Amino acid sequence: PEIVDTCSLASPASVCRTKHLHLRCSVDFTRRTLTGTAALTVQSQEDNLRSLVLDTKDLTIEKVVINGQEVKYALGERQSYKGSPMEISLPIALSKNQEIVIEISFETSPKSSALQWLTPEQTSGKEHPYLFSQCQAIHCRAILPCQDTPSVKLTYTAEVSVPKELVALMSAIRDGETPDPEDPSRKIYKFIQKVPIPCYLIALVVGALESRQIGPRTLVWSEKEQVEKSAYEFSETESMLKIAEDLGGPYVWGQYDLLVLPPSFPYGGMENPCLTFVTPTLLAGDKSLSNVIAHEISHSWTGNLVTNKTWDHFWLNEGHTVYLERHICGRLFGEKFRHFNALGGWGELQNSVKTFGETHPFTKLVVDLTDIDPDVAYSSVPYEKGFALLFYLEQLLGGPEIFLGFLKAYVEKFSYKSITTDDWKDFLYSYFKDKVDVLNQVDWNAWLYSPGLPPIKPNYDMTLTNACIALSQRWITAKEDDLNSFNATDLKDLSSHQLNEFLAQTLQRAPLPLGHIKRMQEVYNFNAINNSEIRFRWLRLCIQSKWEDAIPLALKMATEQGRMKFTRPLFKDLAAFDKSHDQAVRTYQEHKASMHPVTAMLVGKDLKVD
Ligand SMILES: N[C@@H](Cc1ccccc1)P(=O)(O)C[C@@H](Cc1ccccc1)C(=O)N[C@@H](Cc1ccccc1)C(=O)O
Ligand SMILES: [Yb+3]
Ligand SMILES: [Zn+2]
Repeated sequence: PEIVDTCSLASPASVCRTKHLHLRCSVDFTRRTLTGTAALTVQSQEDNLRSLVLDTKDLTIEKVVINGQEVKYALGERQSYKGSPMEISLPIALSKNQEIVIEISFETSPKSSALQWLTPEQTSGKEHPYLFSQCQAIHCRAILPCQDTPSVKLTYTAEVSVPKELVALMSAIRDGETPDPEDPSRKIYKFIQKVPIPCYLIALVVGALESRQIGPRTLVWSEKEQVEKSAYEFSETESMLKIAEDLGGPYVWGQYDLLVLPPSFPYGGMENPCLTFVTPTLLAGDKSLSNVIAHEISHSWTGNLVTNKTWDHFWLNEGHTVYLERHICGRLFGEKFRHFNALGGWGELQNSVKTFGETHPFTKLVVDLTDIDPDVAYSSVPYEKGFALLFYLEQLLGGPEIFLGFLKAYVEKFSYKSITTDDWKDFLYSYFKDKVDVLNQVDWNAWLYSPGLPPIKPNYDMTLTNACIALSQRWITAKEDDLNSFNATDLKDLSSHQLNEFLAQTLQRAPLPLGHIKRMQEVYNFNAINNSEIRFRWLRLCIQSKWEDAIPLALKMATEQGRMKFTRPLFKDLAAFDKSHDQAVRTYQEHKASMHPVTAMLVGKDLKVD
């Protein structure tokens, strides 16, 4: 089938394939640049190959060397968020399967969309600066020239020169450290990734990092001030990894370390191989937000081993990971708990479809991302519509034990490969060939290609959800004369997850009367809850219900951390409230330069500014 990666301007995998990258670079904090060489080992997939094209974005190319000599290259015109193509003229034509090494000298821009450079004042320690990357989806080309498409998988080695007071880490096994032979104020850290990965999984952090061991194959890394809290927060990681291995097969990556980033990290987690990145907004104090780690761990099979061939097929990465994530939680906390989370995920799917509109092309499972920035299209849809389809199939095909056997087999079949929705579907029909009649009842075209809510809602146990719905409806249907009957005892039999779901339910019906929201603070004292998910929902409820007192609390949360799940809707809610609109816009303008590049772009679009 003719599948191209419409988000890449590089030569496709049918023309040539990168096999290995050897990255030698130096991190320059005074200039905010990464400098050095990327040597790509490339295999021709064609006869008489004489040129190839690489993805770049805001990179300065000094030179390209093949067989010890400089070769001609040309940078094409920028194609907005896709960057500029780099055509390289090979010095000798290559036969099919012939491999050569191309060494490219380059330097990044300070405005690389892959990178956030943090001043010492943006860190916990306040002495040293800090750098972290975020390559997914198509930002690797903003760090190094590459075939920036998940259809191509490579191994890599790297040597990273950094100020000696600082530590470098990568999505790779640590392979030693030395003083820098060309500067005794610098150290070189070395890295090896022996399992082939798509380039979106290359990751780098440089900062004042310490580690603590928390399991036989896990260290947690953060600035010194966060280490003790992180070790406790994530102490269940080894248990979860064991359950994940039971579901998916051997963990093949060696180490499973965790890095807790500074507050501007845009995501809850990122599944960088060997080194999952996490937001410090997870540090609730009671391990209640551990589903993020379950999700990242699950990507070590679905995403990192079996990878989407192009971003149009992103739901294969996320839907299966959610499905695995919810099984880990179900093993740990019971099947009624898995149904609670699944039911919550349907509510999130309703929110996202309501927000985009029920005919919008982004609510489709398989999307067409030609001339669409993946960062713009990013939503809960591939997560929850993908999970729903899997949960529906589970129920159709005979239950969780049966469907988990399909999942283990799917992972074995496609490990180390990149696949499309049609590969998945073909294998699903192969695996369940004795149930094809059942499969043929599925409305494939609706599920995979039609926008809006799915054509069929799965069955959900409601047991843990009922108390949330009941309390939410009491508040929604309350009149002024009913407010007196609410009391802090209403909350006594609710877990933190149930409190979150109470606020989610109520938020879906927002605004509530201002008197209701004030009563809620009076009796539940939600302003005191530090848990970031609960606090985020409470603040949105307060702002959407037009409570002015909440304006400074909402602005503070929106700006003191940068997790987009929180910062984007808080800014949007503050902009839609007339009392805070000017302050929202002004606060964005003031903070923008020190925000993450991607977060700044999206919040900017959300507010209709710059
Ligand atoms: N590959 C990572 C996703 C990614 C990063 C960069 C470019 C493309 C794709 P990823 O590992 O699933 C991150 C996920 C991790 C996650 C998802 C669901 C449950 C738990 C964890 C997460 O961070 N999503 C947000 C909230 C959110 C969920 C779903 C849709 C939109 C927003 C958050 O939690 O801030
Ligand atoms: Yb009444
Ligand atoms: Zn994910």
